[PDB]
Amino acid sequence: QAILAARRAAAGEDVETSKKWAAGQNKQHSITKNTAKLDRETEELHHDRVTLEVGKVIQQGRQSKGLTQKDLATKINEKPQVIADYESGRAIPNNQVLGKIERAIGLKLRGKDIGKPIEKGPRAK
Amino acid sequence: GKCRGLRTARKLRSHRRDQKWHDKQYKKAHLGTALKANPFGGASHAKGIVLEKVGVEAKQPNSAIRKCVRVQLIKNGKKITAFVPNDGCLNFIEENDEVLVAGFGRKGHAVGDIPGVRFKVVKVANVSLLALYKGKKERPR
Amino acid sequence: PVARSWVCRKTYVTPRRPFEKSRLDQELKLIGEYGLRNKREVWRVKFTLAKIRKAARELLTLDEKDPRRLFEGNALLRRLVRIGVLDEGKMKLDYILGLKIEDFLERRLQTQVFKLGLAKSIHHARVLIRQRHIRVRKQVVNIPSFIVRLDSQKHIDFSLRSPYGGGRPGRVKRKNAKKGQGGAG
Amino acid sequence: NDTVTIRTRKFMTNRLLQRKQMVIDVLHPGKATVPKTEIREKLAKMYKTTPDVIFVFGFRTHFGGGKTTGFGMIYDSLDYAKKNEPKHRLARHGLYEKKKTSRKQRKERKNRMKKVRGTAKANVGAGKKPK
Amino acid sequence: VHGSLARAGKVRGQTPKVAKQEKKKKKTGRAKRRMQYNRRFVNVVPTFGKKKGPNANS
RNA sequence: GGUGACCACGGGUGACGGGGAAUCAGGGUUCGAUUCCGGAGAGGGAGCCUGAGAAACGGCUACCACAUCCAAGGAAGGCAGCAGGCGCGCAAAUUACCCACUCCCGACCCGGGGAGGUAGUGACGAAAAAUAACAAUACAGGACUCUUUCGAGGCCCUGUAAUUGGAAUGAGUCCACUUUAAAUCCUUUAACGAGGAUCCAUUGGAGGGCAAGUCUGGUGCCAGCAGCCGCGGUAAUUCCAGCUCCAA
Ligand SMILES: [Mg+2]
Ligand SMILES: [Mg+2]
Ligand SMILES: [Mg+2]
Ligand SMILES: [Mg+2]
Ligand SMILES: [Mg+2]
Ligand SMILES: [Mg+2]
Ligand SMILES: [Mg+2]
Repeated sequence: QAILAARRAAAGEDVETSKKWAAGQNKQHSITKNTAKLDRETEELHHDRVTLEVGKVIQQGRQSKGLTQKDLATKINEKPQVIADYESGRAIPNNQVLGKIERAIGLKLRGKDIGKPIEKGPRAK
Repeated sequence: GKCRGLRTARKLRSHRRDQKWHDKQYKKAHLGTALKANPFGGASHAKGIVLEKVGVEAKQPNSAIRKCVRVQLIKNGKKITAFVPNDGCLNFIEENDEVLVAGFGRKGHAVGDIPGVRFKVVKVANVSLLALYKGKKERPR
Repeated sequence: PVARSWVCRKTYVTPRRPFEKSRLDQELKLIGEYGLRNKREVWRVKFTLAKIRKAARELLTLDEKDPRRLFEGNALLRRLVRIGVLDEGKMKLDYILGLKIEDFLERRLQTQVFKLGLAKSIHHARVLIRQRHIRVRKQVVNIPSFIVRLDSQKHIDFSLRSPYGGGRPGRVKRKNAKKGQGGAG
Repeated sequence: NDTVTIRTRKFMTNRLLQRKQMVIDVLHPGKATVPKTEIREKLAKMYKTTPDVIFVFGFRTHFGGGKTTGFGMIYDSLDYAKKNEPKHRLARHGLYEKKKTSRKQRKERKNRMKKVRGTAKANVGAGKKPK
Repeated sequence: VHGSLARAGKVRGQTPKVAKQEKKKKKTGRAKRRMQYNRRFVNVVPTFGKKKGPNANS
């Protein structure tokens, strides 16, 4: 991005380092929500859940690879139950969970397009 | 209080060297008898020959058995029991072979749930126990 | 029975208290924004700073008018200004205590080549230093921790043998050039 | 030869060692280490001397190529050079022969002739049969 | 001996055998010191999260 | 008679002494068998000849203790010298070359020197410092963000990170030169030599101290972990595995 280029150009002087949320921890499943607006939020009262179309995608996914719920659960490093729910359709969808499911499965259930014949291209383009 | 003359260094030194003994560490270091009581004779590791594989239970709040082994030393061949810390190394070791038993880690004193053992087994016949466990190097059958 | 020296010492000091967040982040910023290999370099440079601070502290605790105090203070000042870590206008010993590590890191040739703009991307500058493509006033030096002296700051130029001073292009140049001359004519 | 030059420094004259001692440094910008013989030739031609009484060794290069420094040895006569000069250099450019058995065979021979006493015939006969 | 030593390494016997799959060789040296610094210091995520990880799965 | 509580005497010392080494607010505490100096010994005692200098030991004699050959009649030993063996042990290198250097010894330019020097072994230890960089490609994925989708950057995640994509390279074969007593190495230096540049960094951790996992799958007070608190009988943040982070 431009600012890093300028900071390189700022070899003479200036420049500040500020860290991040990050730098050291490990947490192993991601809240997709900001957790701050939800605190500020009182008006809206609904959570979208996941579309069952995605559940069909996961099911045909597993079948075409021929893995049971438990095997894909071991793969994505999460419980069998979260998989079973995500197929069932409740799933309270989490971006990183379905993202790892996307990395495992050939289809790209992640993203606006429901599916991709290959996720992000074969051997990644 | 304590002596504070200027022409008195002898008294202070003699009293300090008297009171110097009353701590365990210096006494066991300088008496000599502790060195003789140490089976290793002050060495860090020791060669020993395996006599029998023993299982000793741990303390009460823990519930397990522990695979240790009574090992005969080569120098001053008294018998001591040395623990083998790992999942299945007890099967790796057989009877009647050399082992470089080293200290447990806390200066001739029992460790953890284990009662009465101050020695851990490493370097069985020349291949190192860790290399067997990881499969880095195998038994010389 | 032996004509050897045995004269050696550690060039660095380990940290006393391992695993403190603040020091870890401090050294991490220093290395990363300074493009060092491992924090042994940071420890060594801070050790040099500590030694000079120790000497300066002893000198200050010594009374003024001492011929040894005056002589050593002047020597320390002159060698610092010769290094460049000291401004010519600040010849006072207490000012040496106020000095910090980062400017001592600036005098590293790896940093100075990037500052001159001769080798961009300070990591690339250091990799080029290891690629010995630079040439000091009369020599080609491959030492990232090299400290420049004031006279030599302007004496930093690319080596003639590198494909950046004189000619003699590299081996990938030779390979792909012969490849092109063998594929076209 | 196109771009290779020789410079000399700390150059002093002497007569009791019938020579001149100086330290020489050679520049070869894009060249390997220079063999000694043509350095001998260059110094002979630039000192108006024969290219045979000049001895040179101890050549090491400053880091990065180019500069290479060493010790130069010019005498006045190979005669007086032969009188006062270490032998192994004469071994390098062959003028002085050097071919003997190693010190081990030398020592065992010495102990053998030490074993026998007095008799010259057997003492020199300790090298004839016991070889 | 009580013979209850038959269980030594039992869990090592019962663990399934899964291996180390191929993965791109991580850089070392100053290269290794580079990218985690890049990932830890100059990076401003626009989301909250009460100062989560660089392995961030919050 | 002499000494002695101002510790005599006696006993131990895993005691050769000192210069110094390690630690470092200061103060002190430990270590100095070992290259410098002094002393002592050359298996354990004991006595000698010559010699200026020896109670000498790569000198002699006796005893003890080992221990070689022996036609059994005698003869010859001293590696706490260089190596190098055995033994001993956790623990310690090559039975290599050279007098070229340092100096020594001798009748002496000219000989000798396991002194010593060189090389070999050598993660004792210390210094320096490889394991990748540059630029663009850009493209996607995000509660992204800034207008309310469209556009951009004040951001994150991985991935073509890919023809990138050609530039510079060392690690290694490897020209000679150099070096050297002769070699060896380093330094020069051609010819080669890198895109998973697969030419591959590991060792220990990831509950607290203490940096890092309310991951998953196994195991089920079992195995085991654990410097210490403690963990482990079905849902283990502590074991065994994969993934990922931390440490140097
Ligand atoms: Mg000592
Ligand atoms: Mg001495
Ligand atoms: Mg005499
Ligand atoms: Mg004697
Ligand atoms: Mg004697
Ligand atoms: Mg590497
Ligand atoms: Mg972990």
